[PDB]
Amino acid sequence: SNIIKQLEQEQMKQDVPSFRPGDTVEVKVWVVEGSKKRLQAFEGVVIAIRNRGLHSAFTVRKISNGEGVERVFQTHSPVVDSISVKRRGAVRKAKLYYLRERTGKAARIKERLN
RNA sequence: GUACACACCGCCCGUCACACCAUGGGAGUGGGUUGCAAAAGAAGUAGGUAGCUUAACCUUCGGGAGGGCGCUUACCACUUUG
Ligand SMILES: [K+]
Ligand SMILES: [K+]
Ligand SMILES: [K+]
Ligand SMILES: [K+]
Ligand SMILES: [Mg+2]
Ligand SMILES: [Mg+2]
Ligand SMILES: [Mg+2]
Ligand SMILES: [Mg+2]
Repeated sequence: SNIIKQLEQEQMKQDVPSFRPGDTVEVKVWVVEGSKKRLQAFEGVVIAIRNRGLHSAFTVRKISNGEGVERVFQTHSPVVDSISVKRRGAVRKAKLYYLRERTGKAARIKERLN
């Protein structure tokens, strides 16, 4: 497994911040429109994390312009320019799929004080 | 006696056929308004308060009081369902 380990290690990002399910994060991703390249933000609740080395991913949910949207980011992709935690959430579960059935007041997540 | 008056060779009724018009019913179906039973909860105001932060007052100079932010509850507009 050392050959593939070396291949994966040379590609991993070194500056991924720590975040947990239930946190609010802002993800800045590259967008190409013609010749221009710019950063677009996507901010929402982390509802799932897949810890898998170079194949790590995380899922962010938001309500956007009257519509719920989920994005599954590949953590080490160069498309993802940056990740930052905006608010720390207090949940028990690793996977918050129950939030898909909730809106407004029913979907609130308590802040994690630490 | 009369409903006749170009005066019984008068007057006149209804179905049927034709034309037009408005209207009742009608499998139902589309709008408007509205009742009831719920869902919902922006902003504001009021109550509470883990957490964060404080120009005037009081300090035994460490702080205290009080305030603010944030969070939370109540009321409620949009909106949704039957
Ligand atoms: K007479
Ligand atoms: K006739
Ligand atoms: K008719
Ligand atoms: K307050
Ligand atoms: Mg005759
Ligand atoms: Mg009719
Ligand atoms: Mg209510
Ligand atoms: Mg409110």
